[PDB]
Amino acid sequence: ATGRPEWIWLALGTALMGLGTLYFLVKGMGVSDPDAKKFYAITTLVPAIAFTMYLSMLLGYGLTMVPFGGEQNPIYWARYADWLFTTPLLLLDLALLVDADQGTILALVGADGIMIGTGLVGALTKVYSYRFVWWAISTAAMLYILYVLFFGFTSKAESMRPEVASTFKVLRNVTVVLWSAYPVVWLIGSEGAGIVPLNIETLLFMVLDVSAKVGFGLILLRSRAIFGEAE
Ligand SMILES: CCCCCCCC/C=C/CCCCCCCC(=O)OC[C@H](O)CO
Ligand SMILES: CCCCCCCC/C=C\CCCCCCCC(=O)OC[C@H](O)CO
Ligand SMILES: CCCCCCCC/C=C\CCCCCCCC(=O)OC[C@H](O)CO
Ligand SMILES: CCCCCCCC/C=C\CCCCCCCC(=O)OC[C@H](O)CO
Ligand SMILES: *C/C=C(C)/C=C/C=C(C)/C=C/C1=C(C)CCCC1(C)C
Repeated sequence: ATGRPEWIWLALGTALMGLGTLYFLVKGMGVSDPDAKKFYAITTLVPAIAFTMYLSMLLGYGLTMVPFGGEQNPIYWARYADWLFTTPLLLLDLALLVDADQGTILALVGADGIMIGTGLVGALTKVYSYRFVWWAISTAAMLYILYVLFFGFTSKAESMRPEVASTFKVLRNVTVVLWSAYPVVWLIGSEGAGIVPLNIETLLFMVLDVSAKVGFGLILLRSRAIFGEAE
């Protein structure tokens, strides 16, 4: 399984996701506040899922070959199985922080499923030019999510506890910057135009994934915003 040069970044990603999961798991022991328990559960599950899918890519299970451009291209399909479940969970963390209404949560999770689903279809599409049609639709769904996080959540966070408002603003900014890089890496990497080779593309996704999941979680789980206001 070491014949693929990208294996070193899959192994590092597996290890870092695993260590993140164990740290959040141990840190969440003894927490009794029901509000904080919700945030620990959502946030510990995110790196646990990513751990299993990085492991499946490392061992070669989460990889398939897709013919396009007259070549058999290696496509790591396990990323989308990871993102299908972990990106909604991350948006739930943000939505619960600001006490978002139920209709807005459904809009966000539904647009997020369309984003990952069409990205998977584009990844597996065999007609080269059609791959970028799905990329554009997926990116439109992303822009909807980013809009809601700015012109819907930021307006309500400012009317809540100051620790909640400040923590949301930081996590919102982290999320908007990190998530926007994903469509760019896909477009210039092996799934799209093929300008960057697969080993470098895999390194880039690994840095983004660990930052968006473990880095995100470290900021959230250290704030007092996840506990209820109590004496
Ligand atoms: C938190 C502290 C850790 C900070 C870590 C942040 C670093 C992120 C790195 C990124 C991209 C690296 C890209 C390396 C590109 C090498 C490609 C290359 O030069 O190949 C030459 C080619 O053969 C002829 O052009
Ligand atoms: C080397 C280590 C590899 C990485 C570890 C293997 C991960 C796969 C195993 C297990 C699922 C464990 C539980 C995952 C669910 C955690 C949810 C949680 O902790 O919630 C706390 C909440 O407060 C309670 O009500
Ligand atoms: C709050 C919601 C919590 C949700 C928790 C769910 C976490 C599931 C994790 C992992 C395994 C993913 C396995 C995906 C199975 C794919 C198998 C498959 O279809 O392979 C086809 C063929 O055999 C080969 O190409
Ligand atoms: C819209 C309301 C919310 C506002 C939130 C602000 C965040 C905006 C950021 C990004 C979108 C992603 C852009 C990806 C498009 C890159 C395509 C490109 O320019 O590639 C050119 C060429 O192919 C290569 O040299
Ligand atoms: C845990 C990993 C995270 C937060 C992954 C985020 C992934 C995305 C925001 C993916 C976006 C994509 C597009 C908008 C278009 C091209 C295909 C995708 C799926 C990479």
